[PDB]
Amino acid sequence: MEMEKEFEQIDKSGSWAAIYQDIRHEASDFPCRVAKLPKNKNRNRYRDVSPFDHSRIKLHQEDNDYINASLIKMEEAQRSYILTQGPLPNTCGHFWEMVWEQKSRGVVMLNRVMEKGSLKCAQYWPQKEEKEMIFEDTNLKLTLISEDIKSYYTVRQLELENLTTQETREILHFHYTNWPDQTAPESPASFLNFLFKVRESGSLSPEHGPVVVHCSAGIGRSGTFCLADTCLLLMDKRKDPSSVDIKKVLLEMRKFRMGLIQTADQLRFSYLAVIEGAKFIMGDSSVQDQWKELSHED
Ligand SMILES: [Mg+2]
Repeated sequence: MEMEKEFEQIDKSGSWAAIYQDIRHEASDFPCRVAKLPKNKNRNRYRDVSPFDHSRIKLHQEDNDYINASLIKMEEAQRSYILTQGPLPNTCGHFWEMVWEQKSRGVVMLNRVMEKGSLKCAQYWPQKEEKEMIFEDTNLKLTLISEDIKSYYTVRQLELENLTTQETREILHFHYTNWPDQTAPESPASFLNFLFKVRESGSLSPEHGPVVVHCSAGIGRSGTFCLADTCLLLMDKRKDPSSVDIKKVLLEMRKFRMGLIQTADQLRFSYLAVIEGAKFIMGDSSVQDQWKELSHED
């Protein structure tokens, strides 16, 4: 409600760049001494994007415990996410180890492997059923079980086997294929249709570990997805949208991972997605079918 009024005022004032910037000036600053250790240089995709020491995910095999990943633990919303960079050729083992050790059930991928003529993420999951991936270092096996390709996202069913214990888990892979970096999605509708497929799958249930979310750096598009979901869940818990302050939620998220939400436009989009998603949250069940038609999944 008041979230809507604020939105109209920022737009009628053009002050999104200012609003976004003072968010950056206010954002938490914590050390990342582990990420900056020389032995970990080749484990970071971007020199300037590192996990805080206090919230980083530790790998459990006791050689080197480092992976570029953060646990976003939203206390009030009672949802946790793991935000991580797109795996590098040499960290795909670590990535699936993290998935196993943290008991995650879903992976949300918000980037493509090639973006703007460069490799922004490694090909970390198998593309054909008959060629499984085995990660020798971490003792994990990854089979592609099935794949549902929609117009602007793809959902995949993967089998992850701990080759040590021979225990196997189903991992759901949710892959937004439509979303270039630094831009907002085309409409909130396709974005929300995707967020709500993730929600409906149970991958966000507290019975499982934290969902793993990544783009290339794991802050821009990944932060957009996480902020929208948490704001929606918050106003759902109170059934009082009036009381959700998106900026204060973003700044709480930024206590756990630097740089979440990378442009002013992504901030403005987050407002749009939450305002629109709240129509559903507050009892208009049929707006979800209405998002599905404007998404044009073919
Ligand atoms: Mg891009």
